[PDB]
Amino acid sequence: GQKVHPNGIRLGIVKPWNSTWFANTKEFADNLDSDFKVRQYLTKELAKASVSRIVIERPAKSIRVTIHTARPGIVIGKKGEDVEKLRKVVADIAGVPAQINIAEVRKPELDAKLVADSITSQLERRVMFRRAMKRAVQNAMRLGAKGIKVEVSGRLGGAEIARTEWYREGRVPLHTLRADIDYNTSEAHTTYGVIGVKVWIFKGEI
Amino acid sequence: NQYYGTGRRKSSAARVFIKPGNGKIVINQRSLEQYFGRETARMVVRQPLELVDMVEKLDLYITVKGGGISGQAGAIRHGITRALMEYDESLRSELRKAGFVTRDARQVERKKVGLRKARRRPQFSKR
Amino acid sequence: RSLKKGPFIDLHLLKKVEKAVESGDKKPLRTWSRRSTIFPNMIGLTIAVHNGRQHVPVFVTDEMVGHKLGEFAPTRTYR
Amino acid sequence: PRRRVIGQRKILPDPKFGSELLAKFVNILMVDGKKSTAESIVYSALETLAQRSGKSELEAFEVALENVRPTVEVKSRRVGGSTYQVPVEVRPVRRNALAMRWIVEAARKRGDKSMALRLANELSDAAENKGTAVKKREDVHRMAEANKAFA
Amino acid sequence: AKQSMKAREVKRVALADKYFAKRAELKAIISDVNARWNAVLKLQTLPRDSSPSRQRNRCRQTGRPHGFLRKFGLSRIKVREAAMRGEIPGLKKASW
Amino acid sequence: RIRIRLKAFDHRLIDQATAEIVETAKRTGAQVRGPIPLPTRKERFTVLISPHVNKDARDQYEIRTHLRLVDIVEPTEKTVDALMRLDLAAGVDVQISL
RNA sequence: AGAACCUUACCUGGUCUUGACAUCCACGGAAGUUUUCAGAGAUGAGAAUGUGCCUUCGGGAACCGUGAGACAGGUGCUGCAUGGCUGUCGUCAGCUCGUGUUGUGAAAUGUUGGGUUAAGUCCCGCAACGAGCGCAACCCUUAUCCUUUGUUGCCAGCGGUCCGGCCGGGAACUCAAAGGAGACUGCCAGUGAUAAACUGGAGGAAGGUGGGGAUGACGUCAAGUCAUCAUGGCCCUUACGACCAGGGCUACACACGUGCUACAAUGGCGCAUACAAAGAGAAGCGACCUCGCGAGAGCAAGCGGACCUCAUAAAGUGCGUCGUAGUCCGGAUUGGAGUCUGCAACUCGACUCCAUGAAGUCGGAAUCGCUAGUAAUCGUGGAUCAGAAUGCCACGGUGAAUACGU
Ligand SMILES: [Mg+2]
Ligand SMILES: [Mg+2]
Ligand SMILES: [Mg+2]
Ligand SMILES: [Mg+2]
Ligand SMILES: [Mg+2]
Ligand SMILES: [Mg+2]
Ligand SMILES: [Mg+2]
Ligand SMILES: [Mg+2]
Ligand SMILES: [Mg+2]
Repeated sequence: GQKVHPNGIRLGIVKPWNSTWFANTKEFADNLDSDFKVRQYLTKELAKASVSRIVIERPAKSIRVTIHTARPGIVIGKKGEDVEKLRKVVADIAGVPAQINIAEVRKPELDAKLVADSITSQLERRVMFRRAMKRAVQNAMRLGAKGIKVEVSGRLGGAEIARTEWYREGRVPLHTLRADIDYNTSEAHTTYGVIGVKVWIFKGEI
Repeated sequence: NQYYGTGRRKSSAARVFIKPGNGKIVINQRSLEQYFGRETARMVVRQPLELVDMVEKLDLYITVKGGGISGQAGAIRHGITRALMEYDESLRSELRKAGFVTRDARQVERKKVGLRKARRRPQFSKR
Repeated sequence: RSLKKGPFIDLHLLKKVEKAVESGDKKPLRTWSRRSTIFPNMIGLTIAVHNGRQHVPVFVTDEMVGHKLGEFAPTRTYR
Repeated sequence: PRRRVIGQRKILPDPKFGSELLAKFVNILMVDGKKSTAESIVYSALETLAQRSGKSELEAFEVALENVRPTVEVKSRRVGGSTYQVPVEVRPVRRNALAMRWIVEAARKRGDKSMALRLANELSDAAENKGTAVKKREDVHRMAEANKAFA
Repeated sequence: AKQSMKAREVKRVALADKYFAKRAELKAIISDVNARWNAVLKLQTLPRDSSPSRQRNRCRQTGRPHGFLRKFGLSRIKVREAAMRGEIPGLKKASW
Repeated sequence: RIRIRLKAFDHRLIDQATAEIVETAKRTGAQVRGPIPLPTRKERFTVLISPHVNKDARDQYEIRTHLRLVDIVEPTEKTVDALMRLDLAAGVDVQISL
């Protein structure tokens, strides 16, 4: 299948940023390397922490890294026990004096990456995909989310052939530019096959 | 007081002035015939001044930049019609029929991917 | 034509040419470098040029100074 | 052109003489979208026409063009497996359009020096008819009358 | 993308400062129409992998040697995957 | 003298950053001519949309670089205070040169 | 989005086997910066200096060397196991689900009709009533005006003038880009079931989705990509791995596609002369100046960029020459002699100089695209990149013909 990627198309219209930083073309290639390099360690450390997303930025020979999360307790911990260890290694990789922020995302079902990580983590547990997809659906209109849909791709119940079998409930306007569409792609690490997890979440009109 | 009118034609910005004096044409500190306008688009500058009682009516100073030959020529055509604000909204009503007040919305088309230039799809082998 | 001022050659092969003059010529030397050019001092000395299989015995002659070593070993075998 | 009927857009007239007929004529002669070099040939041909024949300026080419107007043309049917030619009355807008085309196409086949001269020689032999355009105008007419059956 | 070729690349890039850059001042000003001696041209027995325009300039994430833009420092496939996930600032669908 | 040239990528970010610098300067001081719009450089790239084959299908990209110029004509010792370090930088680059 | 080494996988040789790269154990050595001999190089074998931030003495973190097993490694196999992404039918207007009803049931109805539209667009009707995907709208750019702003941009009214916006100064305007207005069949006329809509006119810079782009439904072809990456299984594992030199990827009795340059007087050649936009630039673009016929070389300001640089845009136009020929048409091919990039131009380059001047004189059947700033033609720039575009992407100049019809 062929579609426009919901997150990228909505950058100009109704998303804030995945990167607010400015840089000149001389150091842009080396700066963009360090932004993906820090996330490789950070996503590994915040795998069990259930990270939604993080915003990289570098205000004039510095670095912030605004970290959102579903679970603020495991990220912060007691005082700055787990905060100082994260901030230390970011300064070493980036090669600059690093700060750190905190942010609690209320209603984790509303985020795409949190629901995508929730569904794909159950695939290693070896539960039925029909129920795993439906558990995301069952709490849709209860708290926020005016529309939502989920799609799985290949290896459905350990089958020999690759099926899709997507599911939808509510209004998911995919090509309406003004509409707020939250989306993120995820993949499974299961030893019986690779299952892709796509989830489209619609919050509101404006 | 001076009398102003802009006009343009295919990315060719012009600036027309009109005063009551002599009929000499000054364009970029140069004469009308010495602005090389011999072939097609020779009198498109004086196209909006065709159907008027003229004899030797007006001074004019015009300066145009951007585009080529006909782009700069057609900018002066539309530029003078806006500069008729000395005569105001009376004489424009007859000029509506000619369609020189109409700014032409036709612009050069962008180049497209998988096409040679904007429309031309490159040929392919048989069926 | 090429190489601008000065005839560019390899260092290791220049020592083999000086070996052939000082210590004297014995047999055709097996050289992998095709980059060097023939000189007057290389006249009357047996050399051998590699070309994807084995070194071909190329005999050096007075008028070969104008061309490179690589020209005299055809790489692609035909017929 | 199935649903959408056209607006028939009007080109601008000839800036020297004021003939809208010659504005279409210069466009047929034009190759590679060069209107400047096109009219230079056309004006050079028209000056030699009126000088040689000794007639007026505007009506020299008009009477020459009037002689090369086609009376009728045919249209290919392809309905029931057999190709039928049906004669139809050409419109005044299409009449001079095809006439101006066959003057340039007839002049293109000549072996003379300049495009101004060879086209002027075609205009010279339009009034009294020995040329290639006057041979080109009568082609469908020989097929016509026989094809009057289909109407 | 064959991690040995990236290991060969990391070697290739790491020799640019040592053998050349500093000591590549030889042949630039020295080998010129001055005052000849050919002993400066006999300094080219160096390892050669240090060469200033030797590297293919592979993509930093995967190691594809195709579609490498100097601006982003990534291959064409990784440009679309990155750009649609944001990350490059002020980047969106180009239409004019 | 007080020639300050900015850079920002977003279609509307610098418009609010170049607003706050104006009313801070002109209130206590005087003059302050205002923000010059300046021509936007647009670096247009094009890359292949498919990982294999497909010459006809591609994706186009652009990065608009919007510049601004402050131009304060009045160098007073009061207006230089409360200018530096109340910018609250949102990734907008600032430079102090002729 | 670019095979001269490298890239590069593949081949003939020369080599290494816990390996080039990563974790861990034991043991020694700071790492590293110096040089010489041998070899094509990978590399072994020496002579130097150095021996640095923690250490109740078993040691550390960086890195190097040796040895032992878990392993590392695979651009190898399978896109008839897959993820991700993509072509095409198609920017075609369709494709479905809740409840309800119909038939015993597959299914139907909704979404059968009557008008209308680019469109399942909208109206009326209906055993269906609603909802959702798609379409449209929202968006970027372009056509116009107003407000905000006046440097590096611009020069009217003023003067000072080396006749250069160049220098006060003036801020109008062009240009530039933040925020707004405006175009909604709404104002009017006619037709139409009085509704939708259609035709025409007025106003307006732009009238019936304004032009163009982004935007590609549910699914199909077990379509393409295990070779970008990720990844199931399978297989090699002192080798299908790894390092290095050279070679090949550029071959040649052939066939086809996609482009460029032509067969010329709407043109060639020479002199003179006028008008662009979009860009890119610090390991960079390179004035001005001098040298060379030239490609370029040396010297060498300025600008991280509305300033400075590439950049003297060409068609076109003003005179003259050529007057239908295989020619001052065309440039292939070959020889001699050069420059540039780089360790390196022989296989296997770009570009220049002199000379040579194949075929071809409008191309068989057949076949391809395009409906307006379009076809076509003439130039410029960028990405790739040390250095190789006639490809590709981006931009502008000149600028049509013909649409009766299905
Ligand atoms: Mg790997
Ligand atoms: Mg390379
Ligand atoms: Mg290779
Ligand atoms: Mg295949
Ligand atoms: Mg049905
Ligand atoms: Mg509908
Ligand atoms: Mg759309
Ligand atoms: Mg398939
Ligand atoms: Mg010739």
